[PDB]
Amino acid sequence: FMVSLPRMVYPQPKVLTPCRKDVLVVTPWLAPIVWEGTFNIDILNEQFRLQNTTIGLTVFAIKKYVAFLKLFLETAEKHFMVGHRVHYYVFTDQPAAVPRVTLGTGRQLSVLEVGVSMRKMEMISDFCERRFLSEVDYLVCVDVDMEFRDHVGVEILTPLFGTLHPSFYGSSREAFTYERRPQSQAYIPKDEGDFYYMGAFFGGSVQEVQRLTRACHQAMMVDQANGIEAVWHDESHLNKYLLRHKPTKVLSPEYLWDQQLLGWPAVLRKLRFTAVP
Repeated sequence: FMVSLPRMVYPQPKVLTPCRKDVLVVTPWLAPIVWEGTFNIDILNEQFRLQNTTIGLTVFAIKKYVAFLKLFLETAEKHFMVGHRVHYYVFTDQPAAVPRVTLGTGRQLSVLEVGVSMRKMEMISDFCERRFLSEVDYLVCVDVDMEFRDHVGVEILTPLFGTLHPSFYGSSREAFTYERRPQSQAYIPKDEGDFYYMGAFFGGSVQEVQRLTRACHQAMMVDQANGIEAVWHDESHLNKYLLRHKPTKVLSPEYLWDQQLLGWPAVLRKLRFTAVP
C-alpha cells in the first residue's frame, strides 16, 4: 500500500518535447534508461521516502583493495542515496584495515570477514541471503576502486538493473566482448545481445539480486566442472543473465565512467561514479 504524494510544484512535462533527443531513454522492453534530464529527483525522492526505503550497498575489498575504501565510503556519504536509509556491507579479508569513516544519520556499515572468481556471486546469493532480506529493500553491488563524484540516488531503484559499460555503449553487438564459446554457460552468439552491461554496477530488489547472483554462481560452477572460464568472468555471466532476464531499468554510463580512458563526452551531462586513476 502506497500513501499519496503531497502537493508539489514543478515544471509540467511536455508531451511534444522530449527531455533528451541525443540518446535512447527507454529500452525495447519498456525499461527506462537513466540519463540526466530524464527524471525529477524530487518526485522520486518523495516516492521512495514514503516507503521508508533502505538501500544496501555491497563492496568487496580484498588484499591491496582495502586502500580504496576510504575515498569510496567518504564520497558515497556525499553522493549515494543521501536522505535515505543506507546499509554498507564491506566484505574484506582485513577487518582492521577498514577505515573509520564518519557516516550521516540513518546510515550504517557492517564489516563482513571473508576467507576468488565466484566469491562475489556466491557471497551475495548463499552466505548473505537471509541477512539482506531482513535488513534492506534494495541491493546495489559495486566495486571498491571507484569514487562518487555526483548524485547517485533512488532514480536507479527498480526490481533489476544493469549499467551500460562505458567502453561499449556506442558499439555494435558483434564488438561486445561477450563469451563466444558455445561450451560456456555464458555463451551469447554474434546475432544476440541488447547491451554490454558492466559487472561493476548492478542491483535491484533483494529477491531479484539473489536470483541473479544464484543463477550466475550456478552457471560458473557448471563452467568450472567443464574446464572453461568465461572471458570476463562474472561479467560474462551477468551479461548472459540480463540477456535472458531483461532488467527493469538500465543505467547510462554516467553511472560507471572512466574519465582517464574516455574523457568527458557531450552526451554525458554528469560523471557520477568513476574509476580511480
